Amino acid sequence: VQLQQSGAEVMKPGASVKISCKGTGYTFSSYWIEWVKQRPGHGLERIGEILPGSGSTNYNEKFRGKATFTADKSSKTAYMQLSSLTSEDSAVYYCARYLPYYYAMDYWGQGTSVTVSSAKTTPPSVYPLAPGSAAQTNSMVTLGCLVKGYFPEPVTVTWNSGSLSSGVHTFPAVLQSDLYTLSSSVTVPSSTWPSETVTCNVAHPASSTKVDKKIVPR
Amino acid sequence: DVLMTQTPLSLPVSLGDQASISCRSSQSIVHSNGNTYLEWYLQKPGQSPKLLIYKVSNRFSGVPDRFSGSGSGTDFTLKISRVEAEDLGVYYCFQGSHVPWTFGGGTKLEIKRADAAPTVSIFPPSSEQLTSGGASVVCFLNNFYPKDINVKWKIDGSERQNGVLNSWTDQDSKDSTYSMSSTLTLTKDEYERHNSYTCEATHKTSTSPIVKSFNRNE
Ligand SMILES: *[C@@H]1O[C@H](CO)[C@@H](O[C@@H]2O[C@H](CO)[C@@H](O[C@@H]3O[C@H](CO)[C@@H](O)[C@H](O)[C@@H]3O)[C@H](O)[C@H]2NC(C)=O)[C@H](O)[C@H]1NC(C)=O
Repeated sequence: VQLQQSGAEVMKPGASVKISCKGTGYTFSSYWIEWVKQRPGHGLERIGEILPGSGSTNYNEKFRGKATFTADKSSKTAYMQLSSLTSEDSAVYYCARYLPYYYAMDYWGQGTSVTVSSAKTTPPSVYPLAPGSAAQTNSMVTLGCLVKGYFPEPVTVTWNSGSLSSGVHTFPAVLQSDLYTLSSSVTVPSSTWPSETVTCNVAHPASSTKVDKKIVPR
Repeated sequence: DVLMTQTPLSLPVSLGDQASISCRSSQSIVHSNGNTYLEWYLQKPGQSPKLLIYKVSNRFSGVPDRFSGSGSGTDFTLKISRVEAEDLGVYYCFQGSHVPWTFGGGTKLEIKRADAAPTVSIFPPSSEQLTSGGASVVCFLNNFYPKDINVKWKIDGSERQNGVLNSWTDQDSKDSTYSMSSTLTLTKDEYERHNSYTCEATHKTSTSPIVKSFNRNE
């Protein structure tokens, strides 16, 4: 058994998207397909369900009219169409196999990520950061390399070939205004910082950008 | 729509310590067949939910026996005898008795340990930020526990709260300690006007707020 979902999608506000969940390894037509919405913040919300065998469908009151379900028996795929996309529709959508009053949602899809925004594929704007001029130097000093003005996710910030695997704190990305931004901090001895060389490896696969810029010691 | 409530919203428990989550229903979810359809799902970070228990007590095939559920009417609980590291995540309720079927609020399960003092830091903006026509001030609060953390900026003794960026990192694994990366952005005309910029931090480990300031006039 396996449920395969479409890839990540990016759409502008007011548009519509069509996610697909393909089920293989079982009687597709005889199992309900549950659609679950998970906003990045928190919470699992059930959009509704469809039984591919028949045309029956149910919708949670919150999503009635927003989402429409369709199923294709020939190719074992079930579709959901979201209308009038907005900012709050940006979330991760899952598809699950359910049989009411019997076998529960034992199998789930990988989860499709949908982001609604009018932005474009802006490359990163990494701004390496160094300790301030007015700051004391102690035994254990933490580094910092800022990244901002990039879109869409994800950007893999790391160190030179895993130079410092431990002591790394990659904070989650955030929308400052319309673009995503993040930060990182790695703890290193002050003795080895002048000698040891470490570089924040910012990456942006969406823009096919791989830029490496180290923070020169101050 | 049967409403399901979960308490506590957070359940810090140390390794090997029994944990108990409680679930309440807006109305009795009992069914005529002699069974009440309640299921428990665990969703680790960055993964799809996994079924744990269905029909109150029945355990899904392939789950450790430490998990166990029970209840009746509008009261249900989930018990973990001995908690381990892979048991970290959010536990969701789910009623499959009355259409439509709703999810629980969710109970973020975390591990508790000895309180760790915060590691505060502050970094000024960079030159390229000056060239672009703006200012980026960042304050780092690393490895603090528990979540009893508050951040406040007192610019030249005046408290600034507008345009405050807030970023917290989920519980770690190597040390299992939280971190924050709250920052703020300013404009050059507004960045060269105020003389003193400050970033305080309120934490349980030190009742007196921790002060971290840097003067614009320098
Ligand atoms: C539709 O009607 C059938 C037949 O009346 C129901 O089947 C019966 O369901 C009960 C409750 O699940 C079963 O009892 C349970 O059986 C399991 C497995 O043996 C056992 O571990 C439990 O302790 C409990 O005794 C019963 O065996 C089963 N009988 C048959 C012949 O299937 C079915 O539940 C009804 N479905 C609905 C939605 O009402």
